[PDB]
Parts: sequence; structure tokens; C-alpha cells
Amino acid sequence: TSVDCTMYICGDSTECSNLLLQYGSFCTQLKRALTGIAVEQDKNTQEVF
Amino acid sequence: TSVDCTMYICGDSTECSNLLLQYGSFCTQLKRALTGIAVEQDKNTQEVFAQVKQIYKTPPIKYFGGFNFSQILPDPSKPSKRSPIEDLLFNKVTICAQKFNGLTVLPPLLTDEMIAQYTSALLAGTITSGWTFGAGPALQIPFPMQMAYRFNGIGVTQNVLYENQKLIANQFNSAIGKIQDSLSSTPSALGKLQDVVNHNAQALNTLVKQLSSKFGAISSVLNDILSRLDPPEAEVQIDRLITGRLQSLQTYVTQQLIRAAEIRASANLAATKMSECVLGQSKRVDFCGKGYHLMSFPQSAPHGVVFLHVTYVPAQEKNF
Amino acid sequence: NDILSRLDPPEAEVQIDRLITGRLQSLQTYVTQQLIRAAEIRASANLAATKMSECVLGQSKRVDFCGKGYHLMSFPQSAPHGVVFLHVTYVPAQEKNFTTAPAICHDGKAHFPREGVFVSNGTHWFVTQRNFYEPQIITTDNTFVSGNCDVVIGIVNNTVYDP
Amino acid sequence: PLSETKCTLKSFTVEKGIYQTSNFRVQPTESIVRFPNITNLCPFHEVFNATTFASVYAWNRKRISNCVADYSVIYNFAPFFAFKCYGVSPTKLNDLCFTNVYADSFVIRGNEVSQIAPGQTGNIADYNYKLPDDFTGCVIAWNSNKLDSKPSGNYNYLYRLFRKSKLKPFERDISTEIYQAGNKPCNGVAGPNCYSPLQSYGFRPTYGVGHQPYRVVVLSFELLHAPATVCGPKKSTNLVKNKCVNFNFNGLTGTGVLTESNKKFLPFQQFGRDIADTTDAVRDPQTLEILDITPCSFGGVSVITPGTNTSNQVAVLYQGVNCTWRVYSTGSNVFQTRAGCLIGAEYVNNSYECDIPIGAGICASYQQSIIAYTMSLGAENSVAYSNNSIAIPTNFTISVTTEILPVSMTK
Repeated sequence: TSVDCTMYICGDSTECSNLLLQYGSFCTQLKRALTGIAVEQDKNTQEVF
Repeated sequence: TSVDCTMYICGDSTECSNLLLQYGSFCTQLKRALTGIAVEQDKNTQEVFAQVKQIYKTPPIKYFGGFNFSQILPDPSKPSKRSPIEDLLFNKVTICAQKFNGLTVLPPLLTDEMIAQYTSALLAGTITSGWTFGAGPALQIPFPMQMAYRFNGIGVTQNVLYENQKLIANQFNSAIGKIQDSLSSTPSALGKLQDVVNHNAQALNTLVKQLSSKFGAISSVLNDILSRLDPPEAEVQIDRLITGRLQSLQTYVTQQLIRAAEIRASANLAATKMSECVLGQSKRVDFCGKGYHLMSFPQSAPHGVVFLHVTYVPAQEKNF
Repeated sequence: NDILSRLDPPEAEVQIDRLITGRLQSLQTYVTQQLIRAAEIRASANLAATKMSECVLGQSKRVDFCGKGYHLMSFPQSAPHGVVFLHVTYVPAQEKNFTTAPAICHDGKAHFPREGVFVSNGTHWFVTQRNFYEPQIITTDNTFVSGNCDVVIGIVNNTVYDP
Repeated sequence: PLSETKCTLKSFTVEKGIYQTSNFRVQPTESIVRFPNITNLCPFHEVFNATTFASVYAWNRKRISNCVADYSVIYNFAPFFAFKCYGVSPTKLNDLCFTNVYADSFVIRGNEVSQIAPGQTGNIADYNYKLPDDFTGCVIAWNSNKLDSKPSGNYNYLYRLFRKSKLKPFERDISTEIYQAGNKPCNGVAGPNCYSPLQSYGFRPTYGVGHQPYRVVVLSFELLHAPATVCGPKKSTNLVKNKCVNFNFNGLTGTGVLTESNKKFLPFQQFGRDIADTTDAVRDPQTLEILDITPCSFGGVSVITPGTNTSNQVAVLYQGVNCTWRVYSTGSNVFQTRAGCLIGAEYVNNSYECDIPIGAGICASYQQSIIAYTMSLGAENSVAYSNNSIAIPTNFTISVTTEILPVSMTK
């Protein structure tokens, strides 16, 4: 699974994304972690198959 | 690693500590969590390395049936007591401003010198005494005496070794010569330890850059707010910055407790392979490498271990 | 109880709103720590079940997996929220250093041990196994023959007996 | 520190091992404030006390250049009525330097004074005037009924309440302002809907309290900018070298030690923000000298002790802090392990089995004294190796060993 940072927390409104950027560096590690879980999860089939 | 809850959240301001103490009962748990992960992490290395309580040394003369092991035994002429393979593993693997925000790192209890001594003693035990030294006292056996019994463990009569020991010596020496250029050819093989290092590094970096954040406040600096506003007001700006930083601490240490779990499992698996692939000749297929396994060499590495598995595969066959 | 006796409920949610949240994050931290410890003790329980299956129901010849040294057999015992294993194992005590050879010349042909180590007291020659010293007389049924006396190093000229 | 350990562990007995306490955290010696020597008298009387100012429709938005002023010039007026301020509390508009002060003066009625507050709508906050609602600046109002009021009535002052389209904050709108509304083209000369956006005030000194002429000055500025424009007088003091000290360099402050120049910069480049986004290099406001800021070193204090049932002779260690240095007083012995400084313990060249770890292969044990020593790996052993020798054992023992494994914790 993967989840988008901006569109989930805020809809199609610019100022919610402007108010979103104050935390700023919070969803970057979330996206990195979901790509991580995706990549070792896809990797897990290789050593068993 | 270790954090100071007071210094990260607040500078040299008494009122920030006053608004911290009305929470009060949070960063003591942070302290116990960081001490727990510390005592868990530094305790991993003894069962990986100090499996033997009898340190050994190599004999000065090596009449090893024509074998060569100069690449893996430590070199006395080297200023460090390490093998050249240890030198390649060391230099092939690659702060103050990070430290200066109350973010301390603790040196390990075991440094490189005595873990190199552990690896050298393990090599000394597994060469001149076979595998019986993992049970009681070390029983000295000549190496071609031991390799015949290791062949017998894989259903091979000992006459094969005494017929083809010259070819075995040439093949093994050529393979050891090949493995140096194999390790030095690409750095993609060392990616299994760079990942832990830079994952720790970027997590610490994204922790320390979280201070400059507009967490519902006029400014992210704490001192200028004190020179800005009265003490009744702007507590509503202080406390939101407190919460936004302690939640960052919570997300950091939760990820750290996550990451320690597989590191402990990998260390346990490495200790199991230390027990099996080194102190014995396990017939479990693919557990000690690929194919029928003969024996293994351990070598230390920055925050890690590497194993040289010598195994056995047939080459030419005929139908009957 | 006192804060409802203290404040008009229009300003209650102005006041009693955030300690509910703080208790929520505290219990979330407790839950996350419980999951971490539960996963750790779950892995420990898997290891304990594996060693229960290996060390007890059979003679697991893996080294150090069921004790120290050569494992023989094991005793399981209960404990409050735990299990304890009593491993009975073997360990050699006294040893002597003897003179060996990998093969034996006799009548121009080479003799190899079917199973054991060749040893000698200095005058006679004998064979044992790899753990105890029981000298047996070198007999053609105690060994086997494959080839002659040129390809093998360390071989010594000796005699063998035929029943 | 044994009593501090009891205080931390909330028990009267501790058995062994390493523990944790607070840090050293050395204090700064003094504080250094550095100001440029250019200190003149900044004119504020021309906006405070003068002839009859204009109405609210005409703004005398004044740019105040580089000068030096304090609150003593402002303090000349006792009849200050609207002393309410935003951004900075009124007790500390001194000894801090802004970058661009925006002064605008007008004359309004008594009831229009409360309408200058941001985030509301009123007679002034309508189409006549729009203002930024963040409002880092402040509003200062004082009554002028003895000067602005006239016996014949001040009907000349006007205000543009009835402008058609919206105003944006900080905009200038002074023109003819023809009124074209209704479902008809007015053309300015029709007669049905030729409304006048400008109306008179009326000022005679027999009124109520809400119809008096009030001088209002409004200030709008911001902060966190490298140049400084105006602030109060402060005697600058010389800097110090290699000393834990507070510093204040025209606004932004800090605490640490200072180091000479090592880098080149660029002749309008004066700040030294690092990869950690912290200030660590700056130049003098009075001279062209690069100086480097490194904060005073922290501590990290840990305690080591034997059993409370055994003894009470303890020792402490400081992580990272070099002693060889700034550790106040000393004790019997000081040691300088790579893990850190250590006092309260002795050192030997011997080697014994470790009971409590410390760091970098150092362990402390109890003899009547606490002894710190290097790592002992075990009994040193060697076995002779020969081409034709076999070790063979004859006697043996059976041994029983224990293993303890957790299975489940309490549901």
C-alpha cells in the first residue's frame, strides 16, 4: 500500500496545503517508510520462491 | 544513542522546564527506552563473538599441506592486528553539530581491537584444533587430517582427499585469491551495512532539523519569543511547540524500537550461524551457504560480520 | 468531578478537552510498547517451542543448539511465566598427544581407516575412534584398501594381520 | 552521587551497574552586547506634537530612516488612551532593534479608536480603510480636544466610507471617486443616485465623549532581518575569547564560546548558518572581524558504585568532556578514557574479569577501593601444532546446564 501525503490530509484547497507545510518534514519519512515496506515485501517472495 | 529530554525540548530557559514538568512523566520513559535499547544492543556482541572463553594464537610455522591462509590471518607487520581482508572491509565502509544539540552517541563496550582478537582466536581454534574446541578443551589436529573427516561428513571417502590434495590446495588458493578482487570489484556487496548506517544518520538528521518548524508559533526560536510577549499569553505558542517536538520524539523512538527488533533477530541468526557454520559442519542444506557445506571463516566488519563459506559442488558428470 | 462543579459547560469544552487527548496518547504509547514486548516474547516463545521440539523429542546433533558441547538429552521444567531446560551433555576431561599417519603401507598397497584415527605408542601401532582411546589391532577387517604407496603423503610402512 | 542515585531510582538500596543523572551544563560568565557607534537623535516629535493633522482619508505614512530613539520621546504624552499593543508587549519596546518601522498618523473620533483593532468591521474597517490583520505593529492614540477642535466647527475633514469595490491592506486610494450605483448610469450628474462618499465630521467642544478629536499613530513592522534601523541606547562592551559567555549582536542573541576567523566569506556575507540551520559564525557590528560561535560543552554524568550492602565508595564519569578542564574541583585521581573523563576511581596495568561495563573496554570493580582496568579477554592459551600429532581424550564427564526462556507475559 501507499498513501499520498497532501491529498489525504487536505482536499482540493490550496490554503490547507499552505497550512500543511508548517510541519513540513513529517510525511516524507512516512512516504519513505511505505516505499520501504513495499520494497522488502516485494523482495520477500524471492528467497522463498 | 542517547537524548536529553530537557535540552532538546528547551534551551537555557526555566519557564520551558516549568511547562515541561506539568507534563513531567514522559521523558523518564524516554530515558528508560534509550537505556533499554542501549543495553540490548551492546549485549548482542558477546554471544556473536565471545562464544569461546579460551583465547588462542596461531603457530609461527605453517606447514598446512600447501594451503595458504595469509589473507585471513592477521598480519603482525601491519600496525593493526587485522587481516588484509579486515583492512578492505574497514576502508570500504565509511556530526559535531549533531552532537551539540543534546544528541549524544555512546561508544560501544567492544572496540575493534579485542573483537579482532576474538576473530583471530576463532580462526586459530578452527584451523589447528578442528571443531572440537567448541565443546571442551582444544584438541590439536593436522589440517589434512581434519579435511578427510569433513569429507567423511558429506559422504566422501578419505582416499579422495589424499589423492587430490594438491588440486584441492590449488583450487582453494585460487578461490581465496579470487575473493579479494571479488570484494574489491564492486561496492554493491557491502550494501547490507551501509543501509543501517545511513538509515540511522538520516533519521537523526530529520530529528535535528525538526526544530526549525513553524508549529503554530510566531517563530520557531525560543529565546526571541521570551523577548517578544508577556508570560500569561504565548504559553499557547510554547505548549504547541512542546507537543510538536515530543510527538517527534515519540515517532523517533518508536521507529528505533521497531528497527532494533530485526537487528536483534539478525544478530541471533548470526550467532546461530556462528554456532553452526563455524563450530561444526552442519548438513542443513543452504543454511551455511550454497550446496554441500564444508567449513566457514568469520571476519569482523564495522557494525557487522561477514562469512566466507567454503562449500562443494560437482563439475563433470556422466550418464550410466 | 470538580471541574464539572467548577465551570459552565459552554466553557467546559474550552477547558476539559485536552487531557482526554493526552490520556489517549499515553494509552497509545502503552499499547505500542505492549505490541513491541509482545512481538519480542512471541519470538522468544517460538524459540522455546523449537527447542522443546528439538532437545526433548530427539537427539538434536546441532552443536550449541541444545546445550554446551555434544548434546545428549534434555529435561523440560515449568516456571511461572517461563520454561527452564536442563541439558545433559558430554565433555572430554583428560587427553594425551599421540603420533599419527593417514595410511599404512603393507605389501606395496595402502590401507585407509574405515572409521577412526591411527595412533601409535612409539613401538606398536593402533587405531581408535575420534573421541576415545581404545587401541585395536590393525586387521584387514578394521580398515580398507584403495591403491598403493606413492600418491599418499605421511604413509608409513607397517604390517597388517589376516584372520 | 550515591544519594543522587537513590533519589533517581526512588529506593534506598541499589545493587550494582551503571546509571544516569543530569549533565554538567557550565554556566556563562557574563553577557556581551555590541552596538554600532552611530547613535543620533531620531525625530519623533514631528508626528506626535505638531499642527492639526489630516483626517483618516489622508494617510501620512512616514518612512523613518536609520536613527536611534527610545520610549522617552513617546512618553511625553500623559493623555494616551489606546495603549493596547500587539506583537510586542509595551513594557519591552526598548533594547531591541527593528528593521522597517511604518508610522502612519491620522485624526479620528473617540468611538472610531476601538475600530482600529484588527479582524473586525466598522466605520473605518469598511471600504475607507483595510489593514493587515496580523499587525506586528501597534496603535497609540491620545485626545486632542484642546488643539484640533474649533469653535466654528471642523467640517473640512472628510472620509471615504462609500467607495464601491473592496480595498486591500496597505493600499492608497485618494481620487475623485465618482459614485455609479443603482440600476441606472449615474454619470455623476443625474440626481437620483449621486451619493457623496465624502462626509464632514463636526468638531465643537460641547459634545459627548465619543465625538472628540483623537490623534492616532499606527506602527507596522516585522522582525528577523539582518540590518537594524532604530532602537534605544545601550553601552557596547568588548568581546571575550575562549570563555562561556552570553552574546547579543543587535537583536539575535546566544550563549557559547567564540573563536577567531578561519574562513573567507564575502564582503556583504556576514551570517554563518550551518547544515544544522543554527547560527555559528558572524561578524562584528563595529569591526570587520569574522568570529565563530560554538556553544559551551554539555556534560552527561553517570555514576558507578558497588553494592550498598557492600560499601559506599562511588565514582562518577563525564561523557565526552575532556579533563587532561572545566570540571570545577577535582578528587583523588582523574582518568581520561576515550569514553570520557572519570573521577573517584584508580587505574591499574593489571587485567581482571569485568563485572560492570563502562565503555571502550574499560571496567570498574571493587578490591576497599574502586579500580578501573582494561578489558581482560580470558585466560591466554596456545596449543602446539605438529604435522603428525593427534590429541585424543581418554576420560570424560557428563554435565547439566540450565537455560531459562520466557514463554508469555500476563494478559
